[PDB]
Amino acid sequence: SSQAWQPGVAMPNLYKMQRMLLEKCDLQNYGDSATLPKGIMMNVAKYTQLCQYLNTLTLAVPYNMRVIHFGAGSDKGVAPGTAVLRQWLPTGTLLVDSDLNDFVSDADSTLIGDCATVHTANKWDLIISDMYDPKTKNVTKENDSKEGFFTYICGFIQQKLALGGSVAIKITEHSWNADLYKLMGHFAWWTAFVTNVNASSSEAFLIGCNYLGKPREQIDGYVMHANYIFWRNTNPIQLSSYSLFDMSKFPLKLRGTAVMSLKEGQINDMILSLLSKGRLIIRENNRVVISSDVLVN
Amino acid sequence: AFAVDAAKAYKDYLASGGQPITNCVKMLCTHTGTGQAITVTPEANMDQESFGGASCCLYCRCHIDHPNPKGFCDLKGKYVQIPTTCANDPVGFTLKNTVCTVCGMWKGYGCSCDQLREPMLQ
Ligand SMILES: C[n+]1cn([C@@H]2O[C@H](COP(=O)(O)OP(=O)(O)OP(=O)(O)OC[C@H]3O[C@@H](n4cnc5c(N)ncnc54)[C@H](O)[C@@H]3O)[C@@H](O)[C@H]2O)c2nc(N)[nH]c(=O)c21
Ligand SMILES: C[n+]1cn([C@@H]2O[C@H](COP(=O)(O)OP(=O)(O)OP(=O)(O)OC[C@H]3O[C@@H](n4cnc5c(N)ncnc54)[C@H](O)[C@@H]3O)[C@@H](O)[C@H]2O)c2nc(N)[nH]c(=O)c21
Ligand SMILES: C[S@@+](CC[C@H](N)C(=O)[O-])C[C@H]1O[C@@H](n2cnc3c(N)ncnc32)[C@H](O)[C@@H]1O
Ligand SMILES: [Zn+2]
Ligand SMILES: [Zn+2]
Repeated sequence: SSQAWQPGVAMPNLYKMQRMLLEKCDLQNYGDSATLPKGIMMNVAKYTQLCQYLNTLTLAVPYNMRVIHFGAGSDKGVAPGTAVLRQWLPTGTLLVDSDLNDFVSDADSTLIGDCATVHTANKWDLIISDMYDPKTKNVTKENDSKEGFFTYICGFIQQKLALGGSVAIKITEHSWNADLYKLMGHFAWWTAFVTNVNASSSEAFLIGCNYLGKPREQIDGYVMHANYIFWRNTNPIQLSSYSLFDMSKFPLKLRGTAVMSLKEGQINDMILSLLSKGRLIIRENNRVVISSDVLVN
Repeated sequence: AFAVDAAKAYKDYLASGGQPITNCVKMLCTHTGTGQAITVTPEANMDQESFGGASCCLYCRCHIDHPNPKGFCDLKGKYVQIPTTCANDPVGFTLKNTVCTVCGMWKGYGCSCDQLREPMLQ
């Protein structure tokens, strides 16, 4: 309708407050593909609209910003998404990407292997996940909460995400996790974003904005995922890419957000307020050290 | 002394009439940038198409070693501007052509240093 000139559509607040039951996701335009600019890849358009939307959020963008991107590889052996993030993120930003399969990337460092083997001693300013297990296509029983890599992410968000940090985890109808929705309640705000170039898919990026380390509201994963399918089933989105034709103000501005190491008890209501506006990032400022476990046998 | 010179093996593969290395990540930009061959952010112009360095690198793409003692890559993490008329083979283009050190434009596709931009000081 009028949400065609926007990069995508976010799950309305009145849909999150509902308490629906899970149901088969029946999209009206499922299968319909969108018209892309000549020679542009689908994931370049997708990551562009995702970044175009993130620009509207209260993200914290400090100097020497740290960003990790899981599921950055593709069956083409390249990282279209990393290429977009590299473009969008301020020059001098530390970008690390990882995938289960080998691939070529424009990232400062790439790790190949199950995200389970990925280890780090540093907290991150932004986490982007596009991981999807192909075995999810085999629908043989009820649509129950998936574990696999979601288990890892839910732990990595709690132990490696810096207060004030944000996330963007890709989910679908069957690729989802209850504890992931519960964590969105640990941020200052959240939503289910749907790019217009892929508005025909059940796919959506759960977006946590300004991590607080403590729950602000009590979200129920199974219920909240039922609210999402319901929104997607009752609100058909028209395929659009009009936001891709204007890249004049695409780059993320270097807001120079502050970085402080404030232990665990000096987090008063004056600081939570600063975390909820992207004016502060609470984490160490040591050197980035990452590693992947090698299973010898 | 044996060295697997890939460049020469790819030029011959193209001379034999073979489909070039595809899946080169093309970026979305305004097309109003400097025009320089290699940049830290898409700098294409009305006559260029920007791409992700690593996706246009023969060595990165073929999982082989880069010609350099340390084995350092100059495209990875950068953006390579390719003339719209050569965008069909971005990898081969970065091999058959060389960038200029004075203006940074592709020699033959933007550089005009051999025509006096300034009077060599005096
Ligand atoms: C996008 N967002 C929404 N909220 C929360 O949600 C409330 C309403 O925000 P909304 O996004 O639901 O509102 P609406 O749909 O009307 O607006 P839109 O999606 O366009 O959101 C972006 C625009 O909203 C404007 N805005 C600011 N305050 C409000 C408000 N109280 N109500 C509506 N819009 C607001 C901003 O100036 C901005 O231009 C905010 O008052 C805030 O608590 C956020 N909080 C943080 N910390 N960071 C965010 O990025 C964020
Ligand atoms: C939402 N939905 C799901 N199904 C059925 O349920 C299965 C599982 O559903 P899903 O959870 O995969 O969700 P959806 O179908 O919306 O996902 P989609 O194929 O659009 O892919 C989503 C994203 O996941 C990733 N992905 C998809 N397939 C793969 C893959 N094989 N390998 C890697 N990544 C993949 C890509 O980033 C892709 O854009 C579908 O394959 C389909 O038979 C539907 N059938 C109808 N008739 N109408 C629907 O609306 C519908
Ligand atoms: C949709 S593809 C990502 C595409 C990529 N973002 C792009 O720009 O083209 C999803 C990726 O998730 C990866 N993946 C799935 N399970 C994983 C796991 N447990 N650990 C790491 N990567 C995983 C797959 O290898 C696959 O490359
Ligand atoms: Zn290379
Ligand atoms: Zn020159």
